[PDB]
Amino acid sequence: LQALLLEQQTLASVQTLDESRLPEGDVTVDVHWSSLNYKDALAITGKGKIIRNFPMIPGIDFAGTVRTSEDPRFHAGQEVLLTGWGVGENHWGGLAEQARVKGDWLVAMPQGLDARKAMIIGTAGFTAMLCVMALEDAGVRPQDGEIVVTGASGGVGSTAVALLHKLGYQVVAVSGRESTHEYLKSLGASRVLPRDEFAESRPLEKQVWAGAIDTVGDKVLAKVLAQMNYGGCVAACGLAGGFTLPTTVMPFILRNVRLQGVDSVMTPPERRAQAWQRLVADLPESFYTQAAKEISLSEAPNFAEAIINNQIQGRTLVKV
Amino acid sequence: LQALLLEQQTLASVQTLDESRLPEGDVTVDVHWSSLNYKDALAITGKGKIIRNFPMIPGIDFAGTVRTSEDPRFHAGQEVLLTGWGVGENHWGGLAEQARVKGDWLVAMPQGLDARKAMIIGTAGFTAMLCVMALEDAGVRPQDGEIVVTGASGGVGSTAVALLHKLGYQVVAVSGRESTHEYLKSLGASRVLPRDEFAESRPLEKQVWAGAIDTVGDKVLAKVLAQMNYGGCVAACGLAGGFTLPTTVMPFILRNVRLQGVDSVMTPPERRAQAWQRLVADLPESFYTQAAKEISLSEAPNFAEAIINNQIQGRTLVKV
Repeated sequence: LQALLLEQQTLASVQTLDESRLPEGDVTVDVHWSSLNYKDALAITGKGKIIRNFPMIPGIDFAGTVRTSEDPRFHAGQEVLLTGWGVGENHWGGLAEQARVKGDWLVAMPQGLDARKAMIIGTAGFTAMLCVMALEDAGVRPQDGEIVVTGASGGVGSTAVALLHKLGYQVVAVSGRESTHEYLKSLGASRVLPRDEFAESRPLEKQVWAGAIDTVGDKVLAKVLAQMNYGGCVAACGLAGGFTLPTTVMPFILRNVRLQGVDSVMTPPERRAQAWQRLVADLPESFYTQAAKEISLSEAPNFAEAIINNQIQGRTLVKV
Repeated sequence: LQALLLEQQTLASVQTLDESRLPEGDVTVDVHWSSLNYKDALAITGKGKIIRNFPMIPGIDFAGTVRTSEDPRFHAGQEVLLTGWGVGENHWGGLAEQARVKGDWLVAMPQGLDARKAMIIGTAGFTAMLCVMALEDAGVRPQDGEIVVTGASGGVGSTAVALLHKLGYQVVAVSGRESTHEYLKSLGASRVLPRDEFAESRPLEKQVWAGAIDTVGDKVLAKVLAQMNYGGCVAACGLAGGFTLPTTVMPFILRNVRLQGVDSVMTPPERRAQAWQRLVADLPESFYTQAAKEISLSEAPNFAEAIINNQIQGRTLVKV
């Protein structure tokens, strides 16, 4: 099998690997499509620290066809996808012709999706949906008020804007780059605020948001919390602005606000399948037709460098 | 009507007040029982800053009999209770023979409770129940693991221990005073930890709690969050240790943890009635027989001074 292998000598190169070297697992998948998520781009370039164990095949997402299975519920030829579970990080992942994983980690290809579309959605889309579902579990409906999405030009934020807009919510996108203002309104944002206004905050500010999907954390998350309506919910899933959360208890104890953390890496199979079904029903068709860059494994190093310095618009997909 | 009136000249004295001076409201209640909550004790002594508007009648909780009503659903002679809504803080409250309030603020005396028992429970008990209900809304059940209660010797924490224990949970009480260790085990705590161990924390610590009810905030709340099991929920309702919350996004984004804020002051009527019904079904009988100090209005100043320096064990009730 061909695979982009990361070694610490980080040298990223395409290599031929014996089937016996694949990690332990009861399902082997013939990968047809993977991706270069931001996590994968850091991994490949040697920046960040998402990878402790080498050698490593990156790709936190993949989709393709089941080759072999000892897991009763998966059969040869069945299309499946996978995101998360440490795959591409501490377990050989998607940037390879084959991946061996636990069956509990896979998702049966939902009706209405295929391998390519599933990788277009990705971890980013999966996470966005889980955030939207969190808002719904908290009772946040379209009639309750405006929903703010932070880091709205990134994968997660962008998809959250379209999901929310499709579902009837009035969305306010928060973006740091003035160059995305127009694109975000195309997706469904009624207004766009700069990230610079979401910095220092008092413990409580004027109540403006019914709900929020935050991808940035740090001070932006702190500001949004102090701006939450009574009984509002923030779904938090990222740390692009910093991993700390310098907030107070006041939104919580005086405004009954819920901070619901949303992990995508280890989400249980039931919740996970539920989210993929929801993505099929709620993602508009215009979301799938977006231009994606398809690359071979051998181009992943150069394209990884481009994604890091920010030279790419939209999805980089890997056709394997 | 007789009333303990606070004036800023804070002079706390019992005075005779004309009915015409009562604040706007469509229900007048003949108060039979009120309380000295900690908020009321600060107010009376002139310490803290819970009161901006003078003159003021304190007492955030009261229960008694409806005198007059323009609200269709309340009739003369009907027993009712009230907690919160700013009553006793910015609206004349319970330490008086009469209180005039909005009907939306009152609770019809639930079956199985009376005025005295309702004031024994109090804001503290009402808050505890809302915390327990938050844990349940988050899917936290007895089989999921240990529940930690912080500030467990205070009103809220103490009641939460008994509610949780009655409902089948394994409870760990966290108390700062070594002098409450024995009392807390009587209530239902399987073990008792010192508050000193709940200080500095890494972003993520070993997973030990299925759920948590926090009354302290600040660093204790931060520690508890980093100790939450995957998918766990903390119900946060206090600030005894500080109003800030120096935590990170890591429990949230990597462990799917919910921080559910619990406000008692403005909780909607439906939720509120629901909580009082739950308190009747889940509070053990041994909870009501606890020794309470009954005082007249004229003793409230001296007893307020005792509650502030901590000289009183259990409830101070005001018989009006």
